[PDB]
Amino acid sequence: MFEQFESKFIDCDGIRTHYIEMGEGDPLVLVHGGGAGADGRSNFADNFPIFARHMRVIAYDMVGFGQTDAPDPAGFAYTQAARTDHLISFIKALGLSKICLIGNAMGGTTACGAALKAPELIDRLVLMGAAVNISPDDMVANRDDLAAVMSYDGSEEGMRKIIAALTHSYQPTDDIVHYRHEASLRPTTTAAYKATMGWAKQNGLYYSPEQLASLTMPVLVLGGKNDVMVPVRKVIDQILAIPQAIGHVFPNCGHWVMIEYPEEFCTQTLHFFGKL
Amino acid sequence: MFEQFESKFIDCDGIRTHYIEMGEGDPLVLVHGGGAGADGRSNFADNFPIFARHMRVIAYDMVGFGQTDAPDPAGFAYTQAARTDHLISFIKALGLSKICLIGNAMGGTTACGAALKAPELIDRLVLMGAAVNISPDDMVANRDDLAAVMSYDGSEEGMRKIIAALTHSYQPTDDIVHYRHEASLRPTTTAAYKATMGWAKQNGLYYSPEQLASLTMPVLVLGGKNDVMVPVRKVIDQILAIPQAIGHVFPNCGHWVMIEYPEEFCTQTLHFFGKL
Ligand SMILES: O=C(O)C(=O)/C=C/[C@@H](F)C(=O)c1ccccc1F
Ligand SMILES: O=C(O)C(=O)/C=C/[C@@H](F)C(=O)c1ccccc1F
Ligand code: NA
Ligand code: NA
Repeated sequence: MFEQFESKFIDCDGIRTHYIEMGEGDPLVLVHGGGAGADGRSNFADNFPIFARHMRVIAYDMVGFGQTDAPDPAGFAYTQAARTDHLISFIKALGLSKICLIGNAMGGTTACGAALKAPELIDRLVLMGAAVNISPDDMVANRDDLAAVMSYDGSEEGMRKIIAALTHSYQPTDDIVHYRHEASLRPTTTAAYKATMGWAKQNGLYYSPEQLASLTMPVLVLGGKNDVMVPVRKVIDQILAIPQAIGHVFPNCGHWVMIEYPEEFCTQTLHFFGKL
Repeated sequence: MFEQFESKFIDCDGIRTHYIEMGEGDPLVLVHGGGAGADGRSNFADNFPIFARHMRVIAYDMVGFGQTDAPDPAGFAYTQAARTDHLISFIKALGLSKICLIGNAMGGTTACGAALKAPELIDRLVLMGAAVNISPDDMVANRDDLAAVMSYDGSEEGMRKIIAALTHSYQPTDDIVHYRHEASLRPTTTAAYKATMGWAKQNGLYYSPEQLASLTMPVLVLGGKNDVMVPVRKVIDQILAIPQAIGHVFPNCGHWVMIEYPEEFCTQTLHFFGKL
């Protein structure tokens, strides 16, 4: 699946990193979520052609996901810092500067991490249902709704349950479910995933109010009102914690704004990027 | 001032009502705020030409304001119900149906009132810094920041203070200040204004969470993050209280989104109206 895009690979400080790209013009990097079996292609396949009409759009796979290396967790710590450094390494490896950057959930954590740590690489930032203020205590309190993703049972029904959790009223195709299930079944990513999620569960996915206020570039914060992974009040706290942030909230919409309301997602981000 | 627009007048159940209009196509009615000297022309003069390119745009003056009748408060109660009924009467008098409707502050109260009471007239509703959940207690607690408007001293500096309160970083022209000061000085509107504001102060500008959830048509809720009259957390409560509502929050922006970020205000509303 997704063979309409040419898989490319590049070395990021020894992590061999998969990505796709389309279009031309200024760079836009998209960072996928951390649910089981997720990657750039599957997260952003519908948005890619819209974005490609205006920008050079790039989706990569995070360390531990997709077709990027998933180093053995016997010797590799799957921490948020590892993701953030991977993203930074990716951006430099492609020779990119002043990028537009969108991150979904754990991808939002990672996009926000890079914006904080390597601001000189990023002109504009979009956080979409970004896990940037989910503390360990929040992981405990929201445990029931987070279970589908964070303690994924490895099965096919489990993958349908993940997708029904991430969305308000979306029926995925049998093909998307199969694609993600198959991806999730591979031993190396099953292992990297348990490490990723075990860390997240005890350290949360979190920056402090002061860190969030320290962002130096324009920010757009997006959220589905019905999101159960990063609830709307957490997205609202992000809008208020980041002084320069624009906030947009989508009704009748779960975590996956970009799949549930693809056209609306691209219009708002493209508008914010100065392209419409 | 504002003579680029032809003043028109129409009778609304015995209240002679001033309005302007421009463009053609589907109707869009704009409802101004309730600050001293405000009216349709002065509130929406910059937005009018943008909107006119796509719709038939109409701004009227609320009972007690502008060049609409300001019936003697010895015999007229300046209640929110009176405003809401005036708006409904206006919409029917022009022979309009399925309108788009935008209300600012007390105009938001009035737009929301009409949407609740005469939903069959209104297809889409925009609340911009709308006073739709400001209780009497809220009037007391936010009294210091509300003083410029609600206990306006009648002077010219007072009018500059009103405008500096409504905005984050806006210098109005001497002409706009003069226009509003002059308007505010007339005895009949000075009197209607004190009645309007005295009522508001003790009854608030308020619908209940259940009333807000009862809206039957699409809603877009807008707010400036720095608004001091209807603070952003009150606008956020509106987004959450109204299930179908889209929320948009503007950074570096006071109460007057439509004057501070005119192009951005029209793009978001026009997009929501299905015109872009
Ligand atoms: O799997 C996806 O495509 C996706 O976007 C899921 C997001 C998500 F579940 C993830 O990033 C996450 C992990 C732990 C806690 C909260 C999350 F929101
Ligand atoms: O005067 C204006 O142009 C305007 O938009 C002001 C809004 C406003 F002050 C008003 O509607 C109001 C009255 C009482 C309490 C809060 C308000 F927000
Ligand atoms: Na669901
Ligand atoms: Na100000």
